[PDB]
Amino acid sequence: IKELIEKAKVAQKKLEAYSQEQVDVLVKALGKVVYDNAEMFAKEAVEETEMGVYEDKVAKCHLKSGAIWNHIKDKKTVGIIKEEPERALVYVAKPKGVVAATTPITNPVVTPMCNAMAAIKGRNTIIVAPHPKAKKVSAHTVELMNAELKKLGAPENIIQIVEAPSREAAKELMESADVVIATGGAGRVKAAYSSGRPAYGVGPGNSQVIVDKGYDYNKAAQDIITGRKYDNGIICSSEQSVIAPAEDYDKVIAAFVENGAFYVEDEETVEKFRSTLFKDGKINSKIIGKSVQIIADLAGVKVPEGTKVIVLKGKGAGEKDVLCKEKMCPVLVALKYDTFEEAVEIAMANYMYEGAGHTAGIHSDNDENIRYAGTVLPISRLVVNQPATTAGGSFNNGFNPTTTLGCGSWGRNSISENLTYEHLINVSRIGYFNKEAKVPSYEEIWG
Amino acid sequence: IKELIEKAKVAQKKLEAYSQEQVDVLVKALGKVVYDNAEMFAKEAVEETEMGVYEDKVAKCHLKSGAIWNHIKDKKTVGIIKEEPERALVYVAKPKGVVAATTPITNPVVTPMCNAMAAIKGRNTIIVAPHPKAKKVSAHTVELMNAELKKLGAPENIIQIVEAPSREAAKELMESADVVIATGGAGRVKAAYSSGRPAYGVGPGNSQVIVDKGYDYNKAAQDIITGRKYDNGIICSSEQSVIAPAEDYDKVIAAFVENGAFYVEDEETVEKFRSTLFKDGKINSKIIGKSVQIIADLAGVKVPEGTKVIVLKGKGAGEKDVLCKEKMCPVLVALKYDTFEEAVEIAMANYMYEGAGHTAGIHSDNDENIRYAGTVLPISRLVVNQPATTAGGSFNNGFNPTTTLGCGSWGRNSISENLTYEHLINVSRIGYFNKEAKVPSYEEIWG
Repeated sequence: IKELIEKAKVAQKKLEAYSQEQVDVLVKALGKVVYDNAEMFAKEAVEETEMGVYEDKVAKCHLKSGAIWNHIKDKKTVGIIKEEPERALVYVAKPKGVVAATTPITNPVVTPMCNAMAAIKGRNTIIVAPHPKAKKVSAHTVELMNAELKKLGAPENIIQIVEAPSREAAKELMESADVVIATGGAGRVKAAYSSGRPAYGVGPGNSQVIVDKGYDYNKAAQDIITGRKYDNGIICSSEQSVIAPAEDYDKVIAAFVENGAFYVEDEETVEKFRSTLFKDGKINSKIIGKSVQIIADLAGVKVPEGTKVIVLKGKGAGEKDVLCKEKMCPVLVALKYDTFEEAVEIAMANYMYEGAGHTAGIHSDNDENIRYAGTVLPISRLVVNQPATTAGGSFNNGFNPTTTLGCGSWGRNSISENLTYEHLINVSRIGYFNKEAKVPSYEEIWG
Repeated sequence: IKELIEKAKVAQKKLEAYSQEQVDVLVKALGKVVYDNAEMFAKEAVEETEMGVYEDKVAKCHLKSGAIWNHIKDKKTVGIIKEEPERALVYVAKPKGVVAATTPITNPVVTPMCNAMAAIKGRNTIIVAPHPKAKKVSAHTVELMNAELKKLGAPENIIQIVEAPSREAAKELMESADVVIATGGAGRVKAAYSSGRPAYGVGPGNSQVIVDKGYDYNKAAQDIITGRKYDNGIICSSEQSVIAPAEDYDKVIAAFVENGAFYVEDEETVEKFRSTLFKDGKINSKIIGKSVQIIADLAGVKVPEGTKVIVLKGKGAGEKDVLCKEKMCPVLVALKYDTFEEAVEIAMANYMYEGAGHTAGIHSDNDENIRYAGTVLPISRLVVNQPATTAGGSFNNGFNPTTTLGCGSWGRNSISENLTYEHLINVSRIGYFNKEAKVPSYEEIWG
């Protein structure tokens, strides 16, 4: 670990002499090699991690690589980046140093790519600590990235990976680095914020979805199903619930069935799924990232072939049903509401159960209802009229492309936004003297 | 501690219902009570902490309270605060929760005021843990602030203070709160970033000052002396060195003497001061925040009455002289340089010795030299043509008013900027669907 840190600081000092253009050449090639090898990385990730969908991981590598590069290709991250004469200020971008990045099992390819691109964009180095059950495919990602960096003449060891990620080695890695990124479970995030260094983490996901009255239920069903079933639902922003109005409940369910959902209303059968997804109040690890049919066979319930998601009628909001917790599988819980205010209250109770601070989804044409939900819900991202999995960035919304979605103070994170290059640089200020400025008097200040 | 945390959360939920106007009425009164009681607070702080200057602390309470309120009086921090239709984004400001603030001995009055104003501005509550040698005057500041809050009908216990700050109690306080502010020694800051919660801290100061060739050495001397002597030099941004050109060295020294400096060139006499300021490689606590005459008497060197600062010819740059470390007393170390590039290298070596990430000063008419020093020096603030103590805010510069000056990754802090209301709020995003947006093709992205 001490060797990795020193090799990283030697590389960071050489990388600090790079201009904006030389840094941008490295960052682009990092994302392009993930785009060009999307099919291989996806096949390896599905086999090693034993979760997800091959076709969705290919689209994940194609999307995440292009979306992140297209967003940061023109951003100024080296030296003087911004002038503000109205405040007599000049902004200077400076690297933070060595980045310690712990990557998850759900996104073992794009997360090392995303963190490395954002770190090197600001002239930083990075040491990747992969998830144990995904260390092979994450190392292969780092390998091919370093192969492209070598052909461009980059300083050696700007990206390194821990082949033997011992628990004490990760603790020492986060304490020795200058800034920490923790993308994974809450235990990994809490360790990042206990290392004595500035850290960036994530929180547990549990995307609550409200379908407002009068909205196109067919379009809402297509978006929710696309997000819930994506990569077998292991994305932290994936749809977890369907909070539908009681007066149009059967209409909303009919739209879900029309678009490939299997709806279950009987008390039993629903219990057959509930007892299979959750054992002792915690998610069953054997169904994490598994297909609909695997969950169906384990539950002992016949589910038609071609089904995309399973919708379960919930007993109640919050702790009245364990199905209201996060489900890393293509299963949704359905709940009824009378008023839109009660719909927000339902989503609020599920966030207090689990997932507060992350992402919500809403499908509505009432801008007053959309603004009211975003005002009171403890969330960092409200996704409107689109799949909730676009919270990490799409070419059709304004969220910054990323793989590390910070969840604010609710999720015990430093930021309540998507992780970008900007959180890995120190922005300094040159403050000139504004002799023309006037000092306000007592009346001007306290009047 | 558990009782304090729970009472703070109950108050925070009540304060969360406040509109922008109701919060602003509370924030303004918190600063006004420090302004209106400046003379009393300053007298108590000097007597209890046994450091600083009475008249300088009076001016500190007048400036800090008015400048902080004047900066945040019209800032939107509640609910929807910003529209950005070009990205189809709506920004929502939400509180972080309970703030745990540890306040220093150097600024025992303005720091509880500054942190409380920034926290309540964003509908947060705050628990103050004062420095043991300043707990009485810090508690009196909280008392009078709470007295003004009671008259305005504010919810009870939005500001609390620990009267018995145990070491384990301070640890539990930071771990239990939602966000931590640590303004003090590096030991307090390291504990803040070791609590498992998002933390905001400071780093050790050591403001290096470059006097550029051809500048008005008289004005440069007046500004540097003003900053070095303010509050007997306990401000973390106070001038620490005089990096002067060798070709005009005697001219610069004469300008300092003309404006009240006592310059010492005799190595034996410099050693009498050096052996008094530093004992075993560390600063002598008995001279921290003490006057020139107290330091002179302890050093056994006659210094004329009316002397404002002491200037000592240093043995060399960096570790070649302990006088290049942080000196919390009205004493400056003087160093020569040939080229401006060498002057920056000298300041660089002093920052690697101590103080990297904080503040620098420069007095120059050459904008290229100003921009070069800000581009390479490991600093968060470059103060140009004004006393370096204006780094924490001034009506003639663009630095945000504060008492907590973050030092970035160098000082092991989360931000390289002054602490404001904005670092204590979660900024969420409502992301609408931009159906009219175009998806770039492979050529558009990687071309």
